[PDB]
Amino acid sequence: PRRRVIGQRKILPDPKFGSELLAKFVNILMVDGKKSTAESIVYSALETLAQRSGKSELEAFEVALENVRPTVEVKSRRVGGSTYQVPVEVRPVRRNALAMRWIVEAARKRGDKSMALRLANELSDAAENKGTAVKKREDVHRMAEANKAFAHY
Amino acid sequence: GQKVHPNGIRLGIVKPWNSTWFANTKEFADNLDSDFKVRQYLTKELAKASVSRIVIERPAKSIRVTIHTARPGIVIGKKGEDVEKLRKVVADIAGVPAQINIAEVRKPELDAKLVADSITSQLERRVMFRRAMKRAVQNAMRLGAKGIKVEVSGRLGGAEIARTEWYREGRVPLHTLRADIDYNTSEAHTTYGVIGVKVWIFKGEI
Amino acid sequence: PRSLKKGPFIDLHLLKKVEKAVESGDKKPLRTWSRRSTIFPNMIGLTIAVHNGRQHVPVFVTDEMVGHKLGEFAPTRTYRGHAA
Amino acid sequence: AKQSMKAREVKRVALADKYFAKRAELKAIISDVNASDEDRWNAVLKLQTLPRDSSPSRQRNRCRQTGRPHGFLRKFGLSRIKVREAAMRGEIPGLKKASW
RNA sequence: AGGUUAAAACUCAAAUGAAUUGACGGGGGCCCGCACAAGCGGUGGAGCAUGUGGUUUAAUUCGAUGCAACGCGAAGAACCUUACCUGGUCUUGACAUCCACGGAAGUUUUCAGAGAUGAGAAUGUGCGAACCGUGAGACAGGUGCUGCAUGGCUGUCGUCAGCUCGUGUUGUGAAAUGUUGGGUUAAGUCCCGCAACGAGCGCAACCCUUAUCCUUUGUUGCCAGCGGUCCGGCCGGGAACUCAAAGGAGACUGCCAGUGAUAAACUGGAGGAAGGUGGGGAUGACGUCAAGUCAUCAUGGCCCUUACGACCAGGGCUACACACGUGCUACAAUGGCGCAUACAAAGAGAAGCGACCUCGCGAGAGCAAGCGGACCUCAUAAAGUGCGUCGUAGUCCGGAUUGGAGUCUGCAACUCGACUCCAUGAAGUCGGAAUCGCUAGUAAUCGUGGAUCAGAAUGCCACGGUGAAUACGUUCCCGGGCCUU
Ligand SMILES: [K+]
Ligand SMILES: [K+]
Ligand SMILES: [K+]
Ligand SMILES: [K+]
Ligand SMILES: [K+]
Ligand SMILES: [K+]
Ligand SMILES: [K+]
Ligand SMILES: [K+]
Ligand SMILES: [K+]
Ligand SMILES: [K+]
Ligand SMILES: [K+]
Ligand SMILES: [K+]
Ligand SMILES: [K+]
Ligand SMILES: [Mg+2]
Ligand SMILES: [Mg+2]
Ligand SMILES: [Mg+2]
Ligand SMILES: [Mg+2]
Ligand SMILES: [Mg+2]
Ligand SMILES: [Mg+2]
Ligand SMILES: [Mg+2]
Ligand SMILES: [Mg+2]
Ligand SMILES: [Mg+2]
Ligand SMILES: [Mg+2]
Ligand SMILES: [Mg+2]
Ligand SMILES: [Mg+2]
Ligand SMILES: [Mg+2]
Ligand SMILES: [Mg+2]
Ligand SMILES: [Mg+2]
Ligand SMILES: [Mg+2]
Ligand SMILES: [Mg+2]
Ligand SMILES: [Mg+2]
Ligand SMILES: [Mg+2]
Ligand SMILES: [Mg+2]
Ligand SMILES: [Mg+2]
Ligand SMILES: [Mg+2]
Ligand SMILES: [Mg+2]
Ligand SMILES: [Mg+2]
Ligand SMILES: [Mg+2]
Ligand SMILES: [Mg+2]
Ligand SMILES: [Mg+2]
Ligand SMILES: [Mg+2]
Ligand SMILES: [Mg+2]
Ligand SMILES: [Mg+2]
Ligand SMILES: [Mg+2]
Ligand SMILES: [Mg+2]
Ligand SMILES: [Mg+2]
Ligand SMILES: [Mg+2]
Repeated sequence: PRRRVIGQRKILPDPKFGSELLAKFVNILMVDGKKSTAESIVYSALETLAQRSGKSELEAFEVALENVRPTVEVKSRRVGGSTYQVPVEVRPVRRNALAMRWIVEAARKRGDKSMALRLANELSDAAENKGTAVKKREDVHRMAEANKAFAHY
Repeated sequence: GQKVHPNGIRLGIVKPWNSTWFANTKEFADNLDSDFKVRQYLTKELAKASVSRIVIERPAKSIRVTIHTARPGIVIGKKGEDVEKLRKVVADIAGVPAQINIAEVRKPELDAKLVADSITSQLERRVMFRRAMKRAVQNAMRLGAKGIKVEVSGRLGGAEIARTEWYREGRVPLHTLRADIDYNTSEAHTTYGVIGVKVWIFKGEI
Repeated sequence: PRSLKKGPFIDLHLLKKVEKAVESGDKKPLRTWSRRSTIFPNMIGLTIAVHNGRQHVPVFVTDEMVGHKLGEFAPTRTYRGHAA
Repeated sequence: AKQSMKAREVKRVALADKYFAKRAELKAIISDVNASDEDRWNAVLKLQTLPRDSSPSRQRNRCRQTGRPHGFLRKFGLSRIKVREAAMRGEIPGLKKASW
């Protein structure tokens, strides 16, 4: 906004684990305000992921995030003449928001049976730098690489 | 743009209703239609009696009409003769026993309905519209109004292109809800068509 | 359609017109405006001329017209296609 | 509304009362489950003989002050236009501008 | 190359200078708004609903018709409505007044006719003046024309922060000042300065509602402690509580700290249900668009008068090569289907809402309580949750279309109703260019009610349940405010 009068909203931690980080991921996955339906999907995928690895539900989730979080992105910048895609540092919070959004978007595009299984296969490949989401993080880093010359606009 | 009706917006705040009975849905529509025919008759019969406001009540199987006026002797007549002639027509119309009360409008120069009717009668007599509005505004300001506004619209002076003109003195704060604002309108039927008159009179915040 | 517990509807003025002509040899066309009348199993034969809004069109009542209303055989709108 | 159109509703209101009881018992027969099959037939044929304007479904609520056949409100018996004019003049008891 | 000297015919009623107020700029500066950006969900594609253009028609009645017409007037066209068409009919007349004369008014039936109506035929004749019929002529009647003659009412810029006046002063004058400037604010908000000093209309406040608490009152509403109990606030009771609705309390940048021009104010903290306009509504300045409406009504003028008035039946407003707008339902597994099982708010009802019970596969029917309602009825909330199944298929997705058979409202559902049952099982597998809404209890999604109304919502108006994402910023797009050029 013009006036910059936008503070922050508190988010409740998830029931099973008490992680606000995970509770946002349920929110990104939720549609039509059906939160319980999204809570179940996340919990099921998290257990399939917990037994597909040796780590707890959280530590396997963080390892998935660490491979999808972008560090630098490009934003347009119209100045006296034309517009350059300037590479900008992604702030720590937006790193998590982008990582979660790409995971949920990639999993929705798969072709497995349930959404709980699709989310599980994406969270697993994200631990091995495979599949989409991880690739989306690669395409963003490439664009920000080819525009490093414009890192002062 | 368009303005809210100054009377309606204050009806529960500082202004009273003009009809004060109670009814269920079964007769609400029939009470409204009989109040309409009563006022339609009283207004036509008492055209020269300076009738400002006709208040109608309905205590119980009976109707009580209160006629606010500045010429009550004209309303009443000799030894209450004329006021009796209406007490029969009203009962005929309402279909219940009728009772008429005559209230006193003192200072008719401070009543919006009477001021609007004064200007309108003058316009039908081919008085200069400018002179009528100034007189009305000066009178009310002299009698102690805190403000007044008069507006006249139509083919003023028989002009081909209609227009609106208005004067104002003192304060007329239409956005203040607790402001005592007496507002009423009137219409003149000249040889060139209808001319509309609106009158606001401010009497102090409550 | 009309409830069964009420029986098919027939305009009373038409019911008299078919009675006065089934018993006789009146083969003159019956001119009616009663498109709402159900066709009964008693005038299979003669021609009722039904109104369509601007004239009476003759329908030759056969058996298979029983149960239909008269108006089903007198179209009201005139159409021939656009630019056809 | 036109004067003729106003007079059409006063006629339809009168005829709906003059034939009120005569219409109700005929439909009592037709709706009667355990009547016969020929008096039902006669009652059906007899109902069509009464003038059409005697059925209450032929009436159209009109603004009692103008005759407008649209925007009617039953609680006041007036069109939406006349309801507003009377409401702002304080001529409808208890009625004020709402806000919640 | 051209320079220099230098006409006329003809033609126009101006051409021109400086300055003033606006508006505008692909001029400058400073600000604002779901205006971008950051996001989430849609439209444009499909089927269907609905409005409009067009075409068609005897008629497809009239109006609205960039934003600001197109689920608009219409909060509900089978007849009615109805204003249109076809045909059948009337002429002081369907609706008023006046006069003459006839008759109480009314009820009860017969024929002709689609009906209007016509001709009758019975019964009453009560209590002038009711109320009918007829006869004259003043007149009535018109949804006929002009919204570019009008009143009233409305849209719109825009809920934008503006718009002005008196006196004074400046200028030959149009005009200027005030109203600009330095800060500040959501605000022409406030402070300070100042040839201005004051005032008005706007802003804010006063109003409704929502969030906390108190007091009073305690049934049809309530159940903490009691006492019984068929475990049902069911009964005795209880006035605590939830709640109902009256009256009060509460928020003021008041308090504290810093900042600031010893100012206005701002940034943060405390207390508090609530913190800086708490949330939402109502409230629309001077004016603008000869904006909309002569078809709500009113009205100047014009026009028609055995007709442009009035009555009737049937038809039409529902047409259909097509084009657009607004919606609804989908394309599925965050789902479909089956079973079980929770938790709302708001409202309506007497020619009305209609329980129970029985009958029907069902829409409904018969019988029949209760309720003009904190009591009775509408009236099971649905999403949700548990268990099963389906296993990615044009399918157990989707439900268009069509056949057959019914119900209900209504004189009457052919044109042209809604709903039910059985069968049928279309397009559609996420939508080109393009385009819309939304900043929080919002969007999205899920049901519920109401007005209109005999019947007839996917529209409109209202109500709760669940319940997000994102906003770094103001360069760009759109609209706007202030100063300057
Ligand atoms: K010359
Ligand atoms: K659409
Ligand atoms: K106007
Ligand atoms: K000068
Ligand atoms: K001055
Ligand atoms: K006119
Ligand atoms: K029709
Ligand atoms: K729709
Ligand atoms: K199927
Ligand atoms: K129909
Ligand atoms: K689409
Ligand atoms: K209805
Ligand atoms: K400028
Ligand atoms: Mg009229
Ligand atoms: Mg109707
Ligand atoms: Mg020379
Ligand atoms: Mg955007
Ligand atoms: Mg479409
Ligand atoms: Mg049209
Ligand atoms: Mg037009
Ligand atoms: Mg417009
Ligand atoms: Mg709309
Ligand atoms: Mg019709
Ligand atoms: Mg004709
Ligand atoms: Mg206009
Ligand atoms: Mg001077
Ligand atoms: Mg200004
Ligand atoms: Mg100035
Ligand atoms: Mg300043
Ligand atoms: Mg001010
Ligand atoms: Mg100043
Ligand atoms: Mg205000
Ligand atoms: Mg006990
Ligand atoms: Mg604080
Ligand atoms: Mg308004
Ligand atoms: Mg115009
Ligand atoms: Mg127009
Ligand atoms: Mg017109
Ligand atoms: Mg008709
Ligand atoms: Mg239509
Ligand atoms: Mg299915
Ligand atoms: Mg209802
Ligand atoms: Mg296909
Ligand atoms: Mg598929
Ligand atoms: Mg906003
Ligand atoms: Mg809904
Ligand atoms: Mg400003």
